[PDB]
Amino acid sequence: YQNQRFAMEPQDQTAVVGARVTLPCRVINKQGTLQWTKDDFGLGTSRDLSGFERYAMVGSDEEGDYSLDIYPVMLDDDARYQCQVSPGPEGQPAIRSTFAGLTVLVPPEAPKITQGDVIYATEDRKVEIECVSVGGKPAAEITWIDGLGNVLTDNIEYTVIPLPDQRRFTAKSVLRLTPKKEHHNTNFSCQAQNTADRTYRSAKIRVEVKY
Amino acid sequence: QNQRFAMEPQDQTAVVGARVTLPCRVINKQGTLQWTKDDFGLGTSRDLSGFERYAMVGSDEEGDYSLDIYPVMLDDDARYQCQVSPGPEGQPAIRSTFAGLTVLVPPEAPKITQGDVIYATEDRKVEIECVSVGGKPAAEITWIDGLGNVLTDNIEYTVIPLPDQRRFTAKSVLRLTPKKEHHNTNFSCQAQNTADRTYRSAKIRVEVK
Ligand code: NA
Ligand code: NA
Repeated sequence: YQNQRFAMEPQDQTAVVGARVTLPCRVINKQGTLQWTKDDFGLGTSRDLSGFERYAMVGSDEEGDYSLDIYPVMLDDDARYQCQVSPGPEGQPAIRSTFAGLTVLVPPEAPKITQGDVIYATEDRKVEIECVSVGGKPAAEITWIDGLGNVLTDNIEYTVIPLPDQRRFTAKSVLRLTPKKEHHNTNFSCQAQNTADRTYRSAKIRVEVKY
Repeated sequence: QNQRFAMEPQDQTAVVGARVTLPCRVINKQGTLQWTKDDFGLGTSRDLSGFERYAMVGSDEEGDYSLDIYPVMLDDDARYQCQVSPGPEGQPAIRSTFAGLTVLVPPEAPKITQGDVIYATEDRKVEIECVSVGGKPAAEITWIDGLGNVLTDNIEYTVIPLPDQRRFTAKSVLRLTPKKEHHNTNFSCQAQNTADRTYRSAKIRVEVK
């Protein structure tokens, strides 16, 4: 009845690198010691959380509020969190909150076309144009457009390559082009965007054609 | 220079009421040390308030923060890890290997369900049941005749989990065909689990008609 219990428990959240994120935890009739774990690692029991320079427990003691405040968010924060309270002095039972997953989003590097600024093609001599978006979490989507902003979906092969950290991804989109004679000095552009991006980013290449 | 372990805790087995100590020693300790029990943080002060039977023993000088438990209870059966947080200069955290503590529980005294005596009739098939309640693990049960011979035939040994899904009740049934010779003879069961210091016995006398 009077045993310590949660008024609020953390829920899954998603946040971009550099952002602030606060995982809620509030206790009614708090009796034991409160602590957050991160992937089952105890973060510590004092509000300043020494050892973790970007973490602190904020809120007032009177309200039982020990929310885990993270700023700035970094990729290393992508993990499972839990709010815990140890048993009370009279044996009031320990309590453990719902686990809360923090998903951290990472904007990719600027998209780049491997072939550079200009490609010198020959009519009917098939050629590859590769757009690359390095290190996004999640992988960036890539759209191709022609000289007039018409989206292409033909002759395009999109692939994803995980980075060694197994969290970030490099996205690649290959446009296989059969250079028509009219294609001379036309442009092709790729547009890359992941869910961390505020809008898409673009790269462009000019195509020259002989014959 | 990284903080690292000099000693990590290993799996141990202990009987309820015993003292058990899980080693953890740190070299170049920079961060704060803490134990977890089934991923619950036990606290970062040596007296571990909130856990009346736990404390971290050893000297700071030796980097020793072994988890001391006394008296051991069934609730201690769990997986433990020794953790040290990042240091002031960014020395990375360390986590020990996990150590499982297996707690053993002696069963209650064995009992024969038919009790003190069986008044039987010749060739009228009868069953004698020995029961050992509440052992972790389940007690093994051996049947012996009046001469002290282990009976290995006509025996059904079963194990039933208890409500807490940790302790077990062991039962062993001996199928007997009453014979004139079996008059006023004795049957004993001997029950023992790994927690027991020795076996415990119950005895039944059988009369034939
Ligand atoms: Na901190
Ligand atoms: Na304690």
